[PDB]
Amino acid sequence: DIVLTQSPAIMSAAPGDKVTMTCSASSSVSYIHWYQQKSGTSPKRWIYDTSKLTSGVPVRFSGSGSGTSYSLTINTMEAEDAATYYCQQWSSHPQTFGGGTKLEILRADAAPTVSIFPPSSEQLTSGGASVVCFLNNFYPKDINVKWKIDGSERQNGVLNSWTDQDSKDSTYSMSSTLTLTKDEYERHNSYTCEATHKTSTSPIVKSFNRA
Amino acid sequence: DIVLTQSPAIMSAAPGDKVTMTCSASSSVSYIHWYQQKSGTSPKRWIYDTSKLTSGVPVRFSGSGSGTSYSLTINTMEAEDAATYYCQQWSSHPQTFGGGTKLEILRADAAPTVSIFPPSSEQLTSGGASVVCFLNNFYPKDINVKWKIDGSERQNGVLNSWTDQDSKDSTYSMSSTLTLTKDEYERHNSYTCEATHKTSTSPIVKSFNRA
Amino acid sequence: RRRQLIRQLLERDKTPLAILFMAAVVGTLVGLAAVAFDKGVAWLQNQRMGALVHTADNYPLLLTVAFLCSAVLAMFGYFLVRKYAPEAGGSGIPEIEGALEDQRPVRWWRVLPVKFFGGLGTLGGGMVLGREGPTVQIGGNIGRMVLDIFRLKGDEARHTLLATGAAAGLAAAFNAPLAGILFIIEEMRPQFRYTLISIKAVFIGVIMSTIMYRIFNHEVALIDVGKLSDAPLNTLWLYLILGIIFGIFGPIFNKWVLGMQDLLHRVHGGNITKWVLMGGAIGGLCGLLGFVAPATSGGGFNLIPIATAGNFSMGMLVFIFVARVITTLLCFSSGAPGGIFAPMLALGTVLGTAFGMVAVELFPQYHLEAGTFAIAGMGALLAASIRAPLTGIILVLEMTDNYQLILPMIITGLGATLLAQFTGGKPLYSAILARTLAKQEA
Amino acid sequence: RRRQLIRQLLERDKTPLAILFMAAVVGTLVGLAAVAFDKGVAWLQNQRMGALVHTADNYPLLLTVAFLCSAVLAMFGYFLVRKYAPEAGGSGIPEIEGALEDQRPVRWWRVLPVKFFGGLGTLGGGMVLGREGPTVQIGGNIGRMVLDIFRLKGDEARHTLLATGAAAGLAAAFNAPLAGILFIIEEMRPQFRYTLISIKAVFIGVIMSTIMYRIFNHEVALIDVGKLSDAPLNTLWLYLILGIIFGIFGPIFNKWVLGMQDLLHRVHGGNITKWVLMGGAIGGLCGLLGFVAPATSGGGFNLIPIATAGNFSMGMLVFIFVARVITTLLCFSSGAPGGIFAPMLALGTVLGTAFGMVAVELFPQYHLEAGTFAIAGMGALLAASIRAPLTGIILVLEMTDNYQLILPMIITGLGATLLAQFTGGKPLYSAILARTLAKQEAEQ
Amino acid sequence: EVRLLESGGGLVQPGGSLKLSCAASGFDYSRYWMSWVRQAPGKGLKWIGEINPVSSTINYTPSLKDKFIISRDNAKDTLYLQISKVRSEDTALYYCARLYYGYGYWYFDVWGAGTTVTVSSAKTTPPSVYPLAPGSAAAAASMVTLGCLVKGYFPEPVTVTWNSGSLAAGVHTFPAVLQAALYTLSSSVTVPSSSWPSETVTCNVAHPASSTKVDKKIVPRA
Amino acid sequence: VRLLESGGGLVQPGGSLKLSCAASGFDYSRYWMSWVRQAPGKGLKWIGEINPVSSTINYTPSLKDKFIISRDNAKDTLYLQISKVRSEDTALYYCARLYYGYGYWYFDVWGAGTTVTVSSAKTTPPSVYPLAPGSAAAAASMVTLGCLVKGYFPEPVTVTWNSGSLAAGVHTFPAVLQAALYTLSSSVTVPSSSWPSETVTCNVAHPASSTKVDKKIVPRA
Ligand SMILES: CCCCCCCCCCO[C@@H]1O[C@H](CO)[C@@H](O[C@H]2O[C@H](CO)[C@@H](O)[C@H](O)[C@H]2O)[C@H](O)[C@H]1O
Ligand SMILES: CCCCCCCCCCO[C@@H]1O[C@H](CO)[C@@H](O[C@H]2O[C@H](CO)[C@@H](O)[C@H](O)[C@H]2O)[C@H](O)[C@H]1O
Ligand SMILES: CCCCCCCCCCO[C@@H]1O[C@H](CO)[C@@H](O[C@H]2O[C@H](CO)[C@@H](O)[C@H](O)[C@H]2O)[C@H](O)[C@H]1O
Ligand SMILES: CCCCCCCCCCO[C@@H]1O[C@H](CO)[C@@H](O[C@H]2O[C@H](CO)[C@@H](O)[C@H](O)[C@H]2O)[C@H](O)[C@H]1O
Ligand SMILES: CCCCCCCCCCO[C@@H]1O[C@H](CO)[C@@H](O[C@H]2O[C@H](CO)[C@@H](O)[C@H](O)[C@H]2O)[C@H](O)[C@H]1O
Ligand SMILES: CCCCCCCCCCO[C@@H]1O[C@H](CO)[C@@H](O[C@H]2O[C@H](CO)[C@@H](O)[C@H](O)[C@H]2O)[C@H](O)[C@H]1O
Ligand SMILES: OC[C@H]1O[C@H](O[C@H]2[C@H](O)[C@@H](O)[C@@H](O)O[C@@H]2CO)[C@H](O)[C@@H](O)[C@@H]1O
Ligand SMILES: OC[C@H]1O[C@H](O[C@H]2[C@H](O)[C@@H](O)[C@@H](O)O[C@@H]2CO)[C@H](O)[C@@H](O)[C@@H]1O
Ligand SMILES: OC[C@H]1O[C@H](O[C@H]2[C@H](O)[C@@H](O)[C@@H](O)O[C@@H]2CO)[C@H](O)[C@@H](O)[C@@H]1O
Ligand SMILES: [Cl-]
Ligand SMILES: [Cl-]
Ligand SMILES: [Cl-]
Ligand SMILES: [Cl-]
Ligand SMILES: [Cl-]
Repeated sequence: DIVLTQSPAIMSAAPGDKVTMTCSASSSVSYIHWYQQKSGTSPKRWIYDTSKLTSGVPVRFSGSGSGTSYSLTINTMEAEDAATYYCQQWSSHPQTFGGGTKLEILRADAAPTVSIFPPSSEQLTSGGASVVCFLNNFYPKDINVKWKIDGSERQNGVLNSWTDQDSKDSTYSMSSTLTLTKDEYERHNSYTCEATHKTSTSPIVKSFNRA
Repeated sequence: DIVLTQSPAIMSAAPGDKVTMTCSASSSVSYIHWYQQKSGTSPKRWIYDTSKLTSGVPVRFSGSGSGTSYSLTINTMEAEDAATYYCQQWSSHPQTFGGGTKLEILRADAAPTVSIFPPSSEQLTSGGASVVCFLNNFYPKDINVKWKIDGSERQNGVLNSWTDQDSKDSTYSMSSTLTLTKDEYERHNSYTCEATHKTSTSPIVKSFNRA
Repeated sequence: RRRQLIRQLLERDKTPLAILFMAAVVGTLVGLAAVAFDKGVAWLQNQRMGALVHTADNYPLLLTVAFLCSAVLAMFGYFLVRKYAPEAGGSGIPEIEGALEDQRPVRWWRVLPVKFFGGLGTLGGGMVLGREGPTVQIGGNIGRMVLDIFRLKGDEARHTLLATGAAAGLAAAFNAPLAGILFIIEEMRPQFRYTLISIKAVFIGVIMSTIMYRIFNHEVALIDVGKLSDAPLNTLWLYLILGIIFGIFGPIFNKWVLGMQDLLHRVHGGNITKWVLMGGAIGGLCGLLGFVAPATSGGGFNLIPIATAGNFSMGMLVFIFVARVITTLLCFSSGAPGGIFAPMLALGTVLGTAFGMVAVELFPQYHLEAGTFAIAGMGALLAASIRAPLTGIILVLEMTDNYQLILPMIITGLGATLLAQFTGGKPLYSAILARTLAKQEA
Repeated sequence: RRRQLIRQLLERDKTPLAILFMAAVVGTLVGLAAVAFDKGVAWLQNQRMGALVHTADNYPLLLTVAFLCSAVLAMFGYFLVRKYAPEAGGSGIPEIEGALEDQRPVRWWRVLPVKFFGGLGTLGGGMVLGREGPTVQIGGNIGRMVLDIFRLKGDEARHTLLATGAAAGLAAAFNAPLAGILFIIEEMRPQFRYTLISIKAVFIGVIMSTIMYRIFNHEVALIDVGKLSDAPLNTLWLYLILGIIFGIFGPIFNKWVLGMQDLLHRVHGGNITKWVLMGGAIGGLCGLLGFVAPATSGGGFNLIPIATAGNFSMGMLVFIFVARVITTLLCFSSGAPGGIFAPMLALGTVLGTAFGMVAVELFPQYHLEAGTFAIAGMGALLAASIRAPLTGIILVLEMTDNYQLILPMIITGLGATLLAQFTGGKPLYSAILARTLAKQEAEQ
Repeated sequence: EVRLLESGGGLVQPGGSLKLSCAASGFDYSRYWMSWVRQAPGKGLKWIGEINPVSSTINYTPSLKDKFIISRDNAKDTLYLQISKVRSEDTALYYCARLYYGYGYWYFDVWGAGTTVTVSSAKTTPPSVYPLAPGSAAAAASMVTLGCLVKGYFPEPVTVTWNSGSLAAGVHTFPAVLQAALYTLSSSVTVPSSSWPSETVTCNVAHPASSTKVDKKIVPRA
Repeated sequence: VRLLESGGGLVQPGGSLKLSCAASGFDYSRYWMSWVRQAPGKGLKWIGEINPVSSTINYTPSLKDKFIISRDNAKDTLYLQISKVRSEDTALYYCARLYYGYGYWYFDVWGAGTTVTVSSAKTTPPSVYPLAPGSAAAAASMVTLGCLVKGYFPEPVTVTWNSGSLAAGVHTFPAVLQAALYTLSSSVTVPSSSWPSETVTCNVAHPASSTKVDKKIVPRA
């Protein structure tokens, strides 16, 4: 089967940059197609027949290539172009897909907004206690989160998860979740999570007291 | 609108014999259709555009007519030809059907088998007494039933019901129900049902005595 | 010149009312005749079917009543031709073309009855022959008949009435009015000089003829193939290839028909008794094949929708093609009254489909349906052999109603007519007229 | 002449390979030119739209930039014609017909650029004119151009190449290959004597032309009307009536176009400055009407599917018809380069539909759809006015793909051509050639 | 097959409204005009009206402003009839038909079985089922006729079978008679004297409108 | 014009299952339809295609009846059965209408996909816990509420807020597996005026268990 290899697996760029990504075929193909797949979305036919645009694809996009070398070009990328792009061939059967180019956006700084939540009444009734910390809409992505219980430092039972980059404002968000039994939670009083990000030398820290 | 009048509104005819019904319009009409209806059954398009047979309609069937008069015909009537036949027009608007023509088999006269039944113990307990009389499997359909209580004619509280012409044997049937309170029923002793058919001057009395 | 042209431009399209009205009556009559001819053929094919019923137990007696029933009907038709109207043999399109050249007589007092009743016999016995032969000749003759009855004079009237009768005749045979008119404009008109044939009059006669057909035929189509898929641009080259195959086969098939006219003549030497007996054996072969392998016999319209829907195996298609090439030649070349036009439709379809089945397996990336090639081949033998491609294309369109295949149909058709030319083949109808006119000056 | 015939029969259909191949290159070029012409017209109609955006606030400034934008484009086209190629005015089908008679020159070094760029101006400004005029003349000229480049000799080649170029021209304008060939065979060929025009060669050029069109146009149809209902036999007489109406209107409409050519000439006397300014005002009227009532202006293809689907009130249809009869005459009779063929399609549809709406209300027993009459009327003005009914019918079929209406389409068409004959009308294209040939002599 | 299945018909009170439905299967239901016709008890066919495939045209019989409302859901492949201000006059068997034409004078191409509408203020009432046995000193003959009385129910219909449908020969069921807002009927079964009372004869009765299923063993009296 | 696929969820290895795709908004007949799948965080892989009459049926190089694609044009529904299911069958499966322009076919329109999980675990519905600010309403211009969605299997759950009335200001976090269960949280940011002044509730759906939970977020008093 034809093997399609797409250029950077992953590439960063700033709105206003001309952006180019590459599809290579193990043997000659023609009239290849391109799909756009934004986070949480189905692939969406974007470019077809090498260079034709599907209706409602903005003109900043263009396709080209032939033989074993095809590209997709954004003549000045826009932040909303954050997605993974797939190329595709059916000049030979069966048809096949590139591995994808993930396009990431580079923008100015944004500092986390931190929120802390005590285990809910409902949850305590079940015999568990999850302390939950939201860190929303920051940039860049790298961020550290630090759990202090009663002043000490907890490293067991903490679960973090980042969203992908936002399609409109290119920020990231993250949650950190401390999991303790209804008992362990009670044999303490002060819970505080600390967020460390490049937009500040001093950590943003939020807390509450069980009392 | 256009009024369509079918002719032998009802009619009987022996198998392997020549049947002819008629259809007539208050004004001039073109290309009349004809539907056949058995009871319990959806009307079937039988003949259309005045003379053309629908797929399946045996060839003994045929239509004809012009302007203000039209007709259906069965050269050699069969048994399964027993049905009601409706004519229809749409040359004018809006379209109007005919009142219909009932086509029943003709056969040898037969006598009713008469049968009488006392009120069940189940009904009496509830205070009502129905006396039922079956006049079963007779031809032709015209018949008379007379009730006697202790040898005296009774008219009130009597309802009769005729079946439609039977399928297998082409006979009729007819039930007669005398309804009284348990009280009136108990005052008396002898209950007679007298069927006066055509196949005799001497009615077929059936009866019982409570004692 | 400029003087003369300017006077002519200002007088363009003024067909005499007499010709227009008579064009109308010509077409009405031809329609009715074509209807009647059609009803008759079917009625006899039935009788033949009901007969095999009374004798469906004795497989030998079965095969015997099939052969004889069709042998008798066949002979009757051959005889009626040889005896009273020898130019009502075979198609009759070559004859009507002759008449439009003013090189052949339109013996309507003789052909109408001979061709009509003659054809009932060959067609009704289930021979591989088409109704269009009969209907075109019958229709031409009808055109002469009303020219004579009403003693209309002039070249225009003779050519016009003759042309409309033939067009109304093709139209009524396929329920294809457009093909009816195109056939005259492209194929049957005098090919090498101007004529006074009025187009408006031919149109009128075709309308009337087609209306007559619809009055006795509506709600049912000759060929129903449904809606097939479309044809992608990158698929077109495949239709060109198919046309090229039809283009080399075209002329080769022409040779066989002509040569087989020769070969079969030697058999009876020209003798109306050996001849009729020969037609009785061919006619019996066909009524027999009609029971033991219907696809090898008959008009062939029945197997078209089946072929197009890919419901035959490749093995069957090859069988059918070869068989039907055989039974097609035997019947038409034998001189029996009836067309070769329709049978060439069946040959085209069958061939198309086989090519399609191969295309389907070589290029799964094309997402092909065998049927689209069937539809493109349908009119391709016509285009390669008789060389009337625009008529073939518009006829198939009219019968199959798949307009989205117009490009691949035209490409297969053009490729066919181009390769037939380049391999030294000739328009069949013209080669038949030619040879008929060459015996008339030797 | 028997032995002569026998010779000719045996030699039938042997077009010289040189002519066949050159027919192929003629069609390819015509297709590309038609595509390019089409893309250009659309691109200018856009620009004009985007302009009314920058000024959609000041309703007066709005109406003004619509008029001027189209006035300028119009004048540019009129000028290009009057100055370098006067026979590239109006349709050009009458001219190519002339050339096939050998009575008019094919000045391809002049017409190609004039008609092409000229038409972009008139069409792109939104005037009521068709692409087929341009594409047929452009295509004919292209046929001569490759005859000359490759110096092919003989009557056959000159007539063939010229004919295929015109057919490929009609085909590429409507995406209608069959109509392209039929138009030559029925309408454009020399009408009164034999010709050596090769049919097989014309076919080849039309194929190539149509393929060129499909390469830049597929997935979208000029006119999509869907599948309409069938037509019952007892309904046919209604189509005959409609034909008869088209038949009496046909010639009357012809008079107006011819007479309006006369009337409009008096205005500028023949003077390239008054003339260009006249076309600038007609062109501005159209670009303006284009904003304040689109249905009264432009090619009219847009309103066909709408009319066919019964989505216009009777009031609107009458309005549109009258309006468009007006703007149709003003534009074509004025001498601007461009067809009257397509605009006659719009007039036919609109008329058909109005008849259909009446038929629907008089005969509920017929279960009619207004659209079937719209489809039958579409090619009827063509049949009554230019008298090419087989071309009209097959063209409409190709564009609307409603084959089940073939009978009522043919009946309306025949009735139209019959009543135009009997009321003393003439084939329009032939009446325009005639009058052009009558001036190219009355000057002696 | 081509199948038309109309439903939605039951008992409704005078001045009520109701929505009938017709389910089309086995043909392209787009492309056809559809129609409603109705047959009032022991009477003729009457045309209600028709709907074209695009609902652009809808015609009704010469009757009343918003009385009937025909509409269709081509996607659901179903036709609809709303009736309003329902009178007893609207009590009828209602038929769904697919329309077509030959020469062009339209006919009623294929019909469904129908649904019954009963317009009445009488209330739903289950039947009392009673055995009809031959009298004590009955004339034991070759054939013996038995029965059952199905009394005081509303509305129609009920169904009666004998021995669960095995006894099929010699059965008839009389048409129901209506009195004082209630229906009565009875069923006759004739068997050979060797069958009864040696084996069991039973009338099974159903009246789904009241959710009533009931069996009645017929047994000799005294 | 939509493609809705279902039948996703849990199957035990070696077992089989049947995905349906319900097309609508176009003439489902006379369209070649297709199936493609995407393993978690991986790329697209073609499964098969079936023509509008099921005359032709094509497949990626699988084994026996590994895949069985099928269509009921009468219901405008597309089908896919997988047998002898192994971990490689764990993926998101998309239905797709096929089409072309010049002839080289493309995947015209895609459905949302349905998710197949090959595991031996149990299907467990989620517990949903409301997350409101602790007794410390330190009001800013805006407030941030969330919900905690815990202990479900298999993926996925979908979270909305006021049924997607609140669209802006919402993030849902990728789930995380532990003890063969999934947990995630959703965050919403609304003005301090809009809450508690007005109702905010999170609506959780977990198709696999056919379960929806809609929990209202209430302040802590
Ligand atoms: C009577 C005349 C009417 C018939 C017209 C139909 C012509 C058929 C062409 C269909 O395919 C075209 O032909 C090219 C072959 O010439 C093919 O290869 C073309 O593209 C291929 C790669 O897709 C490469 O082989 C080449 O660059 C190039 O030849 C390619 O499928 C396409 O362009
Ligand atoms: C009348 C004017 C035009 C005349 C010629 C018509 C067009 C030219 C012939 C067909 O065109 C191409 O020829 C190529 C050979 O050069 C083929 O190569 C290839 O292209 C195929 C594309 O499917 C591959 O599968 C195969 O390797 C191979 O057939 C290709 O199929 C085909 O498109
Ligand atoms: C935008 C640039 C133009 C388009 C491209 C032109 C390409 C080269 C051709 C230029 O024009 C040439 O010269 C003459 C016209 O100037 C023509 O002869 C003509 O010259 C005379 C012009 O007066 C006529 O009277 C003669 O009959 C006739 O042979 C000649 O054949 C034509 O090729
Ligand atoms: C390579 C790039 C393009 C360069 C073009 C080169 C080919 C031009 C050929 C032009 O040929 C001349 O001009 C006329 C055709 O233009 C023809 O007769 C011309 O002169 C006649 C004078 O009687 C008149 O018929 C007409 O002007 C005309 O036919 C004829 O062939 C010759 O006089
Ligand atoms: C260029 C060719 C023109 C195409 C002609 C198309 C066919 C002619 C019109 C349609 O045919 C009509 O059909 C009517 C039904 O719809 C006939 O009604 C007929 O009705 C009765 C016969 O049933 C007769 O008494 C009446 O005279 C007669 O009007 C009517 O006569 C006839 O005109
Ligand atoms: C070559 C063939 C001749 C040319 C074609 C002639 C076409 C017209 C001939 C007869 O058909 C016409 O139309 C109706 C019959 O179809 C007749 O009555 C009509 O009158 C009513 C008009 O309101 C309609 O509702 C009815 O369809 C109908 O009876 C009408 O009088 C008649 O003239
Ligand atoms: O044969 C009877 C048949 O034809 C007759 O016409 C003549 C014709 O006029 C001549 O050309 C002659 O050569 O052949 C025919 C037979 O003599 C009758 O006049 C005609 O009425 C009849 O149908
Ligand atoms: O019915 C026969 C028919 O024949 C006549 O026509 C002549 C025709 O005029 C000539 O060309 C002659 O050579 O042959 C034809 C034979 O039909 C009459 O015109 C006509 O009255 C007569 O009925
Ligand atoms: O007076 C002119 C002349 O025109 C008609 O002839 C047509 C003919 O029908 C066709 O062959 C067409 O291509 O050329 C001519 C166009 O005028 C009339 O048929 C004829 O009577 C009339 O005299
Ligand atoms: Cl012959
Ligand atoms: Cl033939
Ligand atoms: Cl002009
Ligand atoms: Cl000629
Ligand atoms: Cl024009």
